Amino acid sequence: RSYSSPDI
Amino acid sequence: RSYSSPDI
Amino acid sequence: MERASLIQKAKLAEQAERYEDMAAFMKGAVEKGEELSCEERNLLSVAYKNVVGGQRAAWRVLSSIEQKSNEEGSEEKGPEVREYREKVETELQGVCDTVLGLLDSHLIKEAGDAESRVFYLKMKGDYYRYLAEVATGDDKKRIIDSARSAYQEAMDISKKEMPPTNPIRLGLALNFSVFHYEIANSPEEAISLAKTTFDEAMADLHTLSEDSYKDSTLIMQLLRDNLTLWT
Amino acid sequence: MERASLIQKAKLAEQAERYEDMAAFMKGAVEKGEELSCEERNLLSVAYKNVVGGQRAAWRVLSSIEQKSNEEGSEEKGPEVREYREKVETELQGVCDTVLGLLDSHLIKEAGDAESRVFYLKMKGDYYRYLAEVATGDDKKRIIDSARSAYQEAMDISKKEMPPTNPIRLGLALNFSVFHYEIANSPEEAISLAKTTFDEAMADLHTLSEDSYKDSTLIMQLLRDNLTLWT
Ligand SMILES: *SCCNC(=O)C1CCN(C(=O)C(C)(C)Oc2ccc(Cl)cc2)CC1
Ligand SMILES: *SCCNC(=O)C1CCN(C(=O)C(C)(C)Oc2ccc(Cl)cc2)CC1
Repeated sequence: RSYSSPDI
Repeated sequence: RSYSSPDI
Repeated sequence: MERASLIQKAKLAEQAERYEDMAAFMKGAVEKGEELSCEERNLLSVAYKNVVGGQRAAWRVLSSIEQKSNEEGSEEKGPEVREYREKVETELQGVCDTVLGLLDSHLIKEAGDAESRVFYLKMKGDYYRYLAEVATGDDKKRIIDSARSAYQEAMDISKKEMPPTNPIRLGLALNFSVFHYEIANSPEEAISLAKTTFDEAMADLHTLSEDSYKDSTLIMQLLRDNLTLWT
Repeated sequence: MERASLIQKAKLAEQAERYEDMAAFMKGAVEKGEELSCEERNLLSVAYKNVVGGQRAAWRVLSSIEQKSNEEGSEEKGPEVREYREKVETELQGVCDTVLGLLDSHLIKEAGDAESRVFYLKMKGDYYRYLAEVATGDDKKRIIDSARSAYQEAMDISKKEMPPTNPIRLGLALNFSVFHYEIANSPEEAISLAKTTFDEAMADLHTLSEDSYKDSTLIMQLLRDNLTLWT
């Protein structure tokens, strides 16, 4: 589970 | 908004 | 489906945080007409409480916007907020009616023990209380009478069958006190019930194990927090 | 409904935390065939990311249980886990296909500016990536080729049109690096892209205002966190 772009 | 019984 | 498969899928839905699915699985399990274990009772409650809880939160947000726009928000308002609040409201009423149907068609009558009976009558009071939060007109009066009657029967049984620190008895009294304050507009009765419930349970806390104490005081703290808000 | 009403209801659904409704409202707004503002673009993305995010989380939980039960969990397993994982999977594929349909029927072609084009091509890569997470067989190969092609076109445009600290350019590169590592099994390419993206943006951070810096470093930190996991 890599980190992807957050959603705001 | 009073507190009611929690749900576990 | 077989009951055991429905329970298994309810537990999977719980782990997956799929609470609508979880509730539907438990509904099917209940409709088999056998009693629920304590575990299964809690699966049922967790599932529907999550579903209705999201609808309640949404309804409160929308209803508040609708009122602040009926407060001279003129020309900042077409029918959109009202229409969407009504939509969420109808959906919430449906879920509450579904739970109440399970309670009246199966769970209350079939319960073979007093603790289960109290648990389900408390649930009946709670889901009528949620209906009352959105109700108007004659519906509201009927609903409030039904909530009171379920809570009162649960209270009578719990005082007969459960010690005053029992977490189910405490949570019932807590929720009935919220009904008095927020729904019935009987804040005298609400504050009286919350304080008496706290006092009679306090009196027993010194006999409780570490684990019992944690369960009981979780609920007692909420009684205290409500008394703060209400006094 | 008129477009303005759909947008209003999307914003209400957002406040109400009703993300399925929010996505449906934005879908209807997109289907009017006019461009989205930056605000509206973000409404669309927030809505569908919340919906698919819950499905992804559920799928991962279920798939993990299914594998640990195909690991000699023998006699602790009927078909329930597989059936429920398949159900959630089909639902996830549907949502991803819906978003991709909006992107290919309207959003990418109609976008009048490069930043919007990059935003939508990144979204196209992302929703193909989510499909790839669950895909098998020939579907998986097609999907992976499509994700790469969308991400690459977005990358080309962003290098031409956006500064290296631009948060959209950074988030695109971050997500393309995740595609390399997790989907394409090209960890050399993933680590290379993440490090190069970080280095080329670092180089510019001293020119940035307080507010610009916060946006850019939010994404750069995730590049750093992935490099930790991947090295
Ligand atoms: S079948 C599982 C064990 N049985 C129980 O009754 C529960 C004991 C307490 N508990 C709770 O989550 C809290 C602390 C919230 O107490 C309750 C109060 C009121 C109700 Cl209706 C339910 C629980 C866990 C299991
Ligand atoms: S229309 C609102 C203003 N326009 C913007 O593009 C956004 C700037 C940054 N932002 C974000 O939430 C973060 C920090 C997450 O940056 C993004 C990175 C990648 C993408 Cl696709 C989107 C944002 C808020 C508004």
